[PDB]
Amino acid sequence: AKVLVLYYSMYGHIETMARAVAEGASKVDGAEVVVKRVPETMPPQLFEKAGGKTQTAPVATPQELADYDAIIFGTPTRFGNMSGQMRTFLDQTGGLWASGALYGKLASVFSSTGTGGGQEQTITSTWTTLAHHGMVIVPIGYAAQELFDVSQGTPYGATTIAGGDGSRQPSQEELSIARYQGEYVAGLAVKLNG
Amino acid sequence: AKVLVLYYSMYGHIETMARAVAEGASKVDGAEVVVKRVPETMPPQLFEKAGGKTQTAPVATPQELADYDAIIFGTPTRFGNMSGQMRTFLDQTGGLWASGALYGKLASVFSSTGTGGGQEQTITSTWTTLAHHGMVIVPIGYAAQELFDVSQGTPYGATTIAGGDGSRQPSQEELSIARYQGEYVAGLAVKLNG
Amino acid sequence: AKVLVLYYSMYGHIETMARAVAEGASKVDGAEVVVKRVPETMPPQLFEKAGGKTQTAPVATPQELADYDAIIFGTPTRFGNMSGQMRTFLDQTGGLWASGALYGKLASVFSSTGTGGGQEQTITSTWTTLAHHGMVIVPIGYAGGTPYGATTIAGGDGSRQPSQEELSIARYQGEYVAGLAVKLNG
Amino acid sequence: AKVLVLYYSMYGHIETMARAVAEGASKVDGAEVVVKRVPETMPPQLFEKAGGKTQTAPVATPQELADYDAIIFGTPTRFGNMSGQMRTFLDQTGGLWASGALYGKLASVFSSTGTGGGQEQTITSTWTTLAHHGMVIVPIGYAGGTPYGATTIAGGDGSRQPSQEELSIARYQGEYVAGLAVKLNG
Ligand SMILES: Cc1cc2nc3c(=O)[nH]c(=O)nc-3n(C[C@H](O)[C@H](O)[C@H](O)COP(=O)(O)O)c2cc1C
Ligand SMILES: Cc1cc2nc3c(=O)[nH]c(=O)nc-3n(C[C@H](O)[C@H](O)[C@H](O)COP(=O)(O)O)c2cc1C
Ligand SMILES: Cc1cc2nc3c(=O)[nH]c(=O)nc-3n(C[C@H](O)[C@H](O)[C@H](O)COP(=O)(O)O)c2cc1C
Ligand SMILES: Cc1cc2nc3c(=O)[nH]c(=O)nc-3n(C[C@H](O)[C@H](O)[C@H](O)COP(=O)(O)O)c2cc1C
Ligand SMILES: O=C1C=CC(=O)C=C1
Ligand SMILES: O=C1C=CC(=O)C=C1
Ligand SMILES: O=C1C=CC(=O)C=C1
Ligand SMILES: O=C1C=CC(=O)C=C1
Repeated sequence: AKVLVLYYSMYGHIETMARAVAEGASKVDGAEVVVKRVPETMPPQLFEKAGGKTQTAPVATPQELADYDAIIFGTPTRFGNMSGQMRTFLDQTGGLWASGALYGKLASVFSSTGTGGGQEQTITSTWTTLAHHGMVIVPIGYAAQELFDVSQGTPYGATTIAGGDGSRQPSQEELSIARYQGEYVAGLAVKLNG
Repeated sequence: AKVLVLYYSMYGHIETMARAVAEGASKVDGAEVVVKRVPETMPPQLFEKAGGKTQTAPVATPQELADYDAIIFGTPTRFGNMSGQMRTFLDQTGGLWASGALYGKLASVFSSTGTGGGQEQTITSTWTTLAHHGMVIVPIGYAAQELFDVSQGTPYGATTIAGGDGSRQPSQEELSIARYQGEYVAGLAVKLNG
Repeated sequence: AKVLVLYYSMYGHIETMARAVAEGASKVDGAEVVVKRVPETMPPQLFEKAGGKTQTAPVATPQELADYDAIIFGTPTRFGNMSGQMRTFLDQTGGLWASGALYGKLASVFSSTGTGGGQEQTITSTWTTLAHHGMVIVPIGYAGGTPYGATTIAGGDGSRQPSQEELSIARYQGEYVAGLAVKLNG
Repeated sequence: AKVLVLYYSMYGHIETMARAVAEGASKVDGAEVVVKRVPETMPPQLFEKAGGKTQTAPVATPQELADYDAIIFGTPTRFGNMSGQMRTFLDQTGGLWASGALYGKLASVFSSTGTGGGQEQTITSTWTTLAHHGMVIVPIGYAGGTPYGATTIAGGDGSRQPSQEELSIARYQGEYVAGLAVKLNG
């Protein structure tokens, strides 16, 4: 089964989370995992002025989403919605919609916030779009503690706190939940698709 | 795989929908389908005064939800939320929550409204609760037309219009979508659980 | 202007928050504030088995909601929705709905939760209902903190009591809503 | 009171609705109404390839939103969210957010959709953002019809134009919001 971790990050928090999701997914024998980012929509001059972080991941096209059995979407919280960059990218999936290209495929979502507020709304409003595509939506609930690789309130998807100033980095507790999410979704993908 | 169609109905619209969901689910070889209702919370005197409809389905207990591989929830729209009866029943699932009893099981939702407004919100706010339980959420999207048994804008779950006066009954077009939802969810249940 | 603080509480957390909301609203000249609860739907036997804290505020009827200029609704988070008790109560407001009785009145929401998340969804899914009644919805913005409404964290075991800061935010919500009610209604 | 009707439209449906909203708002004595659009983010080449209807209303800056007493936001339904263009625009209001510039101002939302559903989710997920800014949210209630805000059905092929009834509801939304803006701000 093929698993895509598709993300947008301005300052690297979601990028670090994406790498954790991919790490967990890679634990599943038979899962082929790929990490890509959506295009930055800001001119590079403005992105650099704003202290945006450069990233090694390849840029996804909308059309290539059709190639995967599961897609795990990562976005920062922007006033309780997904980012404009992710929204703009998803608005380019009308062709896939019309052909049924994503119907029945697995989808799951992770996020990041400065100070917590809005994270739930970001995830559930992303689910809405995934449902228009007919995707099967995978929340994380509160999984059995022994399934997390770090011993230790986010049932919709993994999250991390960036701090009011953006300077906080994901903790190992937060990354462990992201790794669980990837492993769990990839396992489902293999169970459904081989 | 065992599939529960669990519903609340005051005037029979959701009951008719539930029967359609169950009919579709029953098409799947290997799916064992059962239909139950949540308890009425109104005293019978008031229910009868209000013109409520008597129903043959057995009354579910909260604990028995643990016995199923998939649960398809039906509720009328009450100001854009599930009914009080369904909410009250789900509030009795704390024990299941604590034990992980519903984690990873399939869930899907159908509804009914008088005049359309609120149906989307009813379904997505029901999804929230299912996600706290760790259930895998199955929207219906816009499925391939040849999969509906009646040739013919509801991607979250099947719906029906009861009319402002409650006198409209589900059309065959609406029931066909409910039947598709049951068949689709039961197929997934068998693919995951045998 | 008349302000109703209308709440459901099983273990007392929302009850404590409701008192704070009312205190804040009472700081506003011209605001007449009343605190009521929705009925418990559980038989007392089952409420007591569950370790409930018996509520003694006056019980509101669904119909009296029409008498207020602003209503501030309190509910615990129950798997990211309002409680069944609050939902059952609101399901009895169909008569008001039909008559337009709450149309244009102010509404605002506060909640309580354990440490599991869901509070944001509880508040926003409560807003949906208020909108069907045509109520004007008042979030708190950036005045487990959300801009949607005041919250308190009760702890996984329910033993935490609202913090000083959480009660201050609840007081602010009452004061702010009551002020808007007076600006609109005198 | 100053009322901004701020919209995004690709094929003209929200543009037509915005004109109606503005007409309604303009019926209110003391309301000063302005209609602006958010920038198109697509290069014109791609907008034209997609059959877009070139928009000519003045383009709003994110910062000028602070100048209004009420803002009525229009966006097409894009898989149950606002459009990427409206989202990109709102993502540029962080400077206002930090300064509290929109706090307490009135907000209301209208939308357009094909026949697929999602309009309710578009409106309510737009409300979330408005709440982060501390805006007071105005649904229309029972004054593809929703109590959340005016809508129009564009058809599966986009060829339907707003109906007379849909434009009447849009006018009502503008009139109602503008009236509340004048009651609050003169
Ligand atoms: C326009 C804008 C809106 C924001 N809205 C929120 C918010 O609603 N809640 C929050 O806690 N943080 C908010 N933030 C902080 C971002 O979520 C934070 O920068 C992001 O999670 C960092 O992830 P990244 O490094 O992957 O870009 C916002 C930031 C911006 C620029
Ligand atoms: C308290 C209450 C609230 C309602 N809210 C809505 C609503 O938000 N939207 C709507 O279109 N119909 C609404 N209705 C109509 C119900 O959805 C309708 O009675 C129901 O779908 C019938 O299903 P049933 O026969 O299975 O009970 C409401 C009815 C009641 C009693
Ligand atoms: C049925 C049920 C569901 C609950 N769901 C959640 C939840 O989704 N998230 C959460 O953090 N706490 C949850 N809780 C814990 C309650 O929110 C907490 O006990 C409640 O806020 C107490 O408020 P009260 O003392 O006013 O009743 C739940 C509790 C019950 C009984
Ligand atoms: C990316 C995209 C997603 C869409 N999603 C939906 C949808 O979820 N439901 C719907 O009924 N129509 C949907 N539509 C159709 C639009 O809502 C319709 O073309 C739009 O309302 C037109 O408004 P405008 O003319 O102002 O651009 C979508 C269109 C596009 C381009
Ligand atoms: O979903 C939840 C249920 C109960 C609780 O305490 C926390 C979260
Ligand atoms: O919001 C609504 C309430 C009741 C009804 O019948 C239709 C809509
Ligand atoms: O989800 C949808 C996408 C496009 C459209 O036209 C209708 C619905
Ligand atoms: O709503 C919010 C916006 C920005 C931020 O940094 C934190 C919260």
